[PDB]
Amino acid sequence: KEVVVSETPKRIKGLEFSALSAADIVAQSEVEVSTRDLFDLEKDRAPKANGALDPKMGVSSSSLECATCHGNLASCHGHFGHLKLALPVFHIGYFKATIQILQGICKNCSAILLSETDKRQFLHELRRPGVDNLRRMGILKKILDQCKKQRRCLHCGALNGVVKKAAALKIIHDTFRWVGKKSAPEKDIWVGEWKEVLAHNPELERYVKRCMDDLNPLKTLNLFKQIKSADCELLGIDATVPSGRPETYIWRYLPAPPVCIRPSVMMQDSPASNEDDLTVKLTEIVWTSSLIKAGLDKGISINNMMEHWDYLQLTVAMYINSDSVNPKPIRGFCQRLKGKQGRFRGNLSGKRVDFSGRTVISPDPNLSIDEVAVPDRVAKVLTYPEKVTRYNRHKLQELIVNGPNVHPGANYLLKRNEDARRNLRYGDRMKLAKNLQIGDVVERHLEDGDVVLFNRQPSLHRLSILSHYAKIRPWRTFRLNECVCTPYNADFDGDEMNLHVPQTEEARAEAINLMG
Amino acid sequence: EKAIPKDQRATTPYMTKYERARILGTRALQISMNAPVFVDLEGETDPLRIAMKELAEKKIPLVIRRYLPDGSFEDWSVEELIV
Amino acid sequence: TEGRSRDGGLRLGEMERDCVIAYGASQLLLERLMISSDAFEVDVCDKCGLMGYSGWCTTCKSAENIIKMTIPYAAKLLFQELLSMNIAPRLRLEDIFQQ
Amino acid sequence: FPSIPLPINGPITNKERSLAVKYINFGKTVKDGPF
Amino acid sequence: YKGEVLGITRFGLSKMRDSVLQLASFEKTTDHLFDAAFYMKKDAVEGVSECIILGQTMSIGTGSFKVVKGTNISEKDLVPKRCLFES
Amino acid sequence: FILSKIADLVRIPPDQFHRDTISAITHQLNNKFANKIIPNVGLCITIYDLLTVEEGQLKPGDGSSYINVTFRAVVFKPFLGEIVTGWISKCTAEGIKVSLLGIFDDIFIPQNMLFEGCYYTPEESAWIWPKLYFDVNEKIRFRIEREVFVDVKPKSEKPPAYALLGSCQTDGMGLVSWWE
Amino acid sequence: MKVLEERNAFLSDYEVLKFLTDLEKKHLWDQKSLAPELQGITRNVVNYLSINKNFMSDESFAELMTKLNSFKLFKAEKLQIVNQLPANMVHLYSIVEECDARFDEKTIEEMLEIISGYA
Amino acid sequence: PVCKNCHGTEFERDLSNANNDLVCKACGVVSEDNPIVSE
Amino acid sequence: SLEQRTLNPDLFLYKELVKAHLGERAASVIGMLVALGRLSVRELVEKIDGMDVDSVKTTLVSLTQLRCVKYLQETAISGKKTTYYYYNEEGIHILLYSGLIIDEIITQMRVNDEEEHKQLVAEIVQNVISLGSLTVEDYLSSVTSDSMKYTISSLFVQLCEMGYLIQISKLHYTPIEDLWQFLYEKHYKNIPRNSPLSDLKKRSQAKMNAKTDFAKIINKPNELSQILTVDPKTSLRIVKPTVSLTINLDRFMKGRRSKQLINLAKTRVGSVTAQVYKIALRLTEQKSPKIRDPLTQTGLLQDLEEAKSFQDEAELVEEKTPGLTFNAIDLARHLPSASLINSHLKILASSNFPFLNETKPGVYYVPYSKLMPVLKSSVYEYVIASTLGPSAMRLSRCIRDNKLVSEKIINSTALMKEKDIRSTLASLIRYNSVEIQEVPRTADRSASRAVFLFRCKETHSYNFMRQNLEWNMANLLFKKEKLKQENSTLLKKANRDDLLPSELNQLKMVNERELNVFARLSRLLSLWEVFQMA
Ligand SMILES: [Zn+2]
Repeated sequence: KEVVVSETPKRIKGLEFSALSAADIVAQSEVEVSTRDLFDLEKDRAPKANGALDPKMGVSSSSLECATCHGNLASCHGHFGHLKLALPVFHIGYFKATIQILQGICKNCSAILLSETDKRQFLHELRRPGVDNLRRMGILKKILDQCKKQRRCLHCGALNGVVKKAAALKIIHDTFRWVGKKSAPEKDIWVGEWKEVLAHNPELERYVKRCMDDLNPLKTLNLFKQIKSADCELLGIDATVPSGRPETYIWRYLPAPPVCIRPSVMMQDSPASNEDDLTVKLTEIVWTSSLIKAGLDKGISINNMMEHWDYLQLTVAMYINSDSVNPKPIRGFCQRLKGKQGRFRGNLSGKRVDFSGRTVISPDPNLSIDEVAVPDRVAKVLTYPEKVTRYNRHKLQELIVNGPNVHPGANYLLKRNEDARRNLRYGDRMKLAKNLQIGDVVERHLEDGDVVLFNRQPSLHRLSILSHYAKIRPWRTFRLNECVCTPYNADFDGDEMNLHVPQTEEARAEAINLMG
Repeated sequence: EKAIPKDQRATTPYMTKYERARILGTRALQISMNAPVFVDLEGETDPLRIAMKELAEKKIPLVIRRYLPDGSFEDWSVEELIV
Repeated sequence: TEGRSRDGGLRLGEMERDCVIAYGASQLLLERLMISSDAFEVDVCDKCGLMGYSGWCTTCKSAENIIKMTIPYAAKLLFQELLSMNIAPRLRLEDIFQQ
Repeated sequence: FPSIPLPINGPITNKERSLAVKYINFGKTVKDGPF
Repeated sequence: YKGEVLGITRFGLSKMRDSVLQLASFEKTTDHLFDAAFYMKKDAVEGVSECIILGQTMSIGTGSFKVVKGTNISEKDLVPKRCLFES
Repeated sequence: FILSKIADLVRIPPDQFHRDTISAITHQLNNKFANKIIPNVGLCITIYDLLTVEEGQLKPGDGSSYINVTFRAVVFKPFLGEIVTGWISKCTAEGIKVSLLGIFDDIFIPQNMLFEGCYYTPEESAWIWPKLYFDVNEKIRFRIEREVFVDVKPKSEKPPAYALLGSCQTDGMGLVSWWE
Repeated sequence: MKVLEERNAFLSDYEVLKFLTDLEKKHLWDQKSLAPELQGITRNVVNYLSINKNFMSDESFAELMTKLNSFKLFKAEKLQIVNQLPANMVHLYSIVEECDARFDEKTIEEMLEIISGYA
Repeated sequence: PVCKNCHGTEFERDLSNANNDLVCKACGVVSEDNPIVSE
Repeated sequence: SLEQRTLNPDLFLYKELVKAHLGERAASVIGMLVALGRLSVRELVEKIDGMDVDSVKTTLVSLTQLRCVKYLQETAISGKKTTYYYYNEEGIHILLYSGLIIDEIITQMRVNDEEEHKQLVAEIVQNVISLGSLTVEDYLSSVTSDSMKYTISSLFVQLCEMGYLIQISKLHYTPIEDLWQFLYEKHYKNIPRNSPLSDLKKRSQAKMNAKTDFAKIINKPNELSQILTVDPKTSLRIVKPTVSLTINLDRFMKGRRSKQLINLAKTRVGSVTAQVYKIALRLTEQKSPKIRDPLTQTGLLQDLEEAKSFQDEAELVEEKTPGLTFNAIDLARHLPSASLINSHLKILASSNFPFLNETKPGVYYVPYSKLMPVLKSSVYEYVIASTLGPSAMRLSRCIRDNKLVSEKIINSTALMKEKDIRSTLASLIRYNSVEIQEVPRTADRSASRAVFLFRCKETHSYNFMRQNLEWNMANLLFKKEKLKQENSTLLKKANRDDLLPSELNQLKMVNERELNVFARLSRLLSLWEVFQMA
């Protein structure tokens, strides 16, 4: 029940981007992957204990059941998992964008290297309503160069130099800028740190002359965590979202994607599956992070876990983007979104279509321009949907008794009470031919008079793809009238064309009135 | 920002090429959804063919809303335009 | 699936996609690229806009502000693959009607 | 699930018991005052 | 039309029109991704290569206007049926 | 018996083009709103009239015509003290299942406002009386004090939609044949 | 679906049966065909509200309490006493409050005369 | 394994026109469409 | 509880305080300024959602009265009067400390005993700032008009002239930097054609004269020559009745400073001298160097020569202060014995902390600038040994004197086994007490062919410990108000009476559990206020 529902059709007004927080990661995640082993040695066919292709994270087979949402393979939309790290690492994508908001900050008191009224001038160039992405990234370049010309901070007065990479994949803060004023209140303590370690281990006059303060990914977030929200707008981010903190731009938790995007390809070369590149990279991520969690609990060498945490730094910087290998090179996320027809060109820009064909052509003068000839052995395969009306009820009754063996017939049928479809080969046809409730749809074969797209595969210009009428002829190739061969520049020497058919009642009218 | 009556009616009075590719697109599927026709059909199938026939006598019960780029309406019935 | 021995299904490439809009037709363009090819129906939540499974949001478990639409599946998995690293494609919604 | 507590966790003494009464009537004065 | 001559390069498209979906389809893909969420950007979808990805109606061509049904009725029979409110 | 000016957006399939404008949108709003509850308003029954109608639009995909329209319907909201002589067909041992026969029977109203000698007896009676007894299929008089409109859906009987608060506090309450 | 006003007006119980009778009229011969969900629910509402009257012209019901407007502002209860136990003043005591000490005139028997005029 | 209308226990796959749909024998209703192979 | 544990700075504290004891409507706006810095009214309403323009002006005047913001005006050449609004930090510390001033009136005003204004003198602190501002006529026209209020009005000049009752002005309702800009070009009202040469001296003559003006205008609050009016009739003295005055933190934070500084005595000596040294400090906080020291907030602090001068004057004022340099003579009669003075303060000279060491022979003073930085070192290392093993306390002391320590010399200096130190040491990289510094033996800073050094880093070790507790304030305050969300029906029923016999059971457990909240809040707050000597 006795309850009403009222929903409207809705549109997307435009995307907006964000980096989700370190609390948003466990929000949509529902399983946790603490263990390492993919296959349990119980030796069931899908042996997955905790940290693997989990049957309530998702499903990577047509024989299993997604325990979370429901369904075998088509009903699962995928569900996220999450990891937990012992100590943070960098984000390799934000690795460039984490030093730009680091040059502007103080290295001792965590403040922006500007005066009071000067930064009050800069955001006035933000608060006017006319700001595009050109000038906003333009003036962020200009305010960053102002902060690099300011040696000593305003709160505690500690001098700062420059910070840059150390070329592994870590950054170094080139601190002390002496010209002729070596009388710094820090150098004497720096000499005091120098002097005490000259007696013990004397082999240090050479290597301590260069060694300098690093910023490991454990110090950096605890350098970011105490900065104020009153000046995050001076460095690109805005507040008022929970994810507006700069703390969330390095990895502390990482999510696990669903298994639908990384499916277990069963190549059938063995009774075992060739497991893909993502899972066999994610497996040692939790393995290395487990021995650092357990090793520091037990007590291991800090000279040992330093490279392990650097091994964990480099490994997550390859799971995402495998360009940083510096050596068969493993695939990744960024390793497929770019490139020729990896993504965005063969999956989003140019997809693959249904209801097509690709045969050779042969000329025919004796039919008119706007009519192409279609052979019948492809014409009783490529179908076109057709809603029943009181106008066309008489013809479709005679059409449905033909069946899918003679040319002017149908292949499939869908009653409006029926849910999926019904096939015409199996079951009695004449007993089904009598009812045909007028509100349903059937799929006749292609016939003379319908609307067909047709083009050459190397396309020169917009006049290489046109529409035509069809005509059914009993041979085994595509016959067109000869005078239209000059747009297609065909040569009848073994070149093959492809035809398309629209499958609405609206776009069928679209193709004639513009592309006829 | 609202509908402009016949006083400031300042666009072409002509059914452009992109119009009759859309009305005939959106008339014909109503015929496939059991709408009543207005013109004297023959023994006749293919609801696109009956759609372009009905356009000859301008018996389409529709009206086109042309938007100006400033967010303004403009109305045109399908019989008001010529071709 | 690409390949005649793997039953075919031809690639309407990027160069043909430029030649459609030069006609200015905008209705078979969606029909040949998501209707007959890649139609997939996704429930998305209105506030904190991103998708959830059969009837949920799983980041504010309310099951209330959910709108049914249909998107390309090749765009849906992008909203998982780009969501795998720390970039959140927040969607924002309007209705079509009442201009 | 979080271990390692702060070491200030004990029964209230009368030295601060009356001091804590001065808080509960403080916020009741403000909320039942003007605002 | 924006004050200067500029090419059709990666540097050339970075100043024509900054819409991260249209720039994702060019040569450099992911370098326009990370800085987009870093700056908390907000772009409306009306580009041709954008509605293709989102699977929505293109705003140009035969998708400029919208189709309106005539409701062929006036207020001569739109009166209420109100009577005997309270007496 | 009160009016509620609301707005709504509605479609009609194109096979109702032969039926006129007003009667077609009336039918499509009937089976959308008949015997339906509204969140935090009440239960609308039948569309009273049509206040104003707006020009119809069309989705490019569907092909039907879409119309937003404003109207008020009939919805019964008696009073916060209104006498109602309903009937009953059910009795339970913690309150009384006073439920209106014919229209809606989702009403359980307790007894918390009477004398102190009220309990349950398993002998066809409500309790023992210190006085003609009452049974089903007769006019039993009761009034209304509050209601609770909750519409939660915790996906994972007591329909929580339309629940009312009742009383039998004064004399003559329990049967209308005790008076007149 | 937007709510503009909740309590826009007040309609008498006469039009609850009067407009329904027109809706019973254009409903293909209801109640007599022994030899939609609106077909089912309107059965149960046409034989519920008029029963207390049963077991008429609108001009009588429009002029019941027009002469009995002996109030100051508290007059919203004029609509509700139209079928609430006719010809009884011991039931009107529990309907309206503070009238045991305000109405001690012939009005409390004139309320008995208006309520007994139609029953 | 069980059809929705006739509850058929045997399923036949049509390879004639390479639709590769799976149909019950008795009444002819399709059980699955658009097969999902493992490449 | 992970949604609060991660993505919340001390903004989680400040939004909670206005949610704690105030209306809900101002919680969004006071977060909006500090999340943005500065915004005026004409851009305030667009950022927020749910409040109109004059609805803000209805709401903004509420927290303006309780001194929660500090306003400012700026005009443009072409533009009108624009009211840029800033944020107040110390005005909400009154709301934070609000119970501890009540037990500061009692413990500092000790002349009285068995007085019948005990309930009244606690009410005036609840009156002077909870109503916002306060003037003399506000309490004189109460339900008692005369009613022996001459014993009450003349009692207030005892409570005013002891301090922390400074009349407010534009100085308190504005922050400290935006007034420095107006007086800076007030000392730059000099035409450039008087003596133009050696142009680097031109801001020098601007800054040395504005420095004397800033020292003058900070005394304008403390200028007690005009906060008092001599009465020729019926009264000895009274403050001026047309004075609108509030209470501040300056005597309280210095009062809590010595209240904290007395706690090291009971550790470093027994109970005898801990009673002695209480008297030695109570005469000094009436005029001491300021604990926040507002002269170093924002200015020319970035260059070293001026950064030297911010303490080249402060110690000379501290050493030559007449207001605290006591003769070590008159304190013996304050105990309720001249040999016992120079004997019980002989161990004050010999103790390992720099208090009561440098002075003229015979006369003493309490050194300040070199004292509280070791108090910050005293309690912080003691909290390191609190929540984990005292083996970390051995490690914590080991680094400051063995500078830039390695793991080879750590076994010559400290003496434990190599199974329990690395478990303890790694428990202190996580908590930011030590700083790693790697030195390579090969090219490109290779990890394996490298060794490592440590460092104390006395800055980031204390910044972490400050905000680790600042979140721990409102984490308990968030559990306060969710206890008010529960049981919300009967609490308004218990507030409409001014009685079910089983309902009263569920009213006591919710009252004693919230009683432990304010008890433990005072504990961690004393641990937090040690780090405010910055
Ligand atoms: Zn959402």
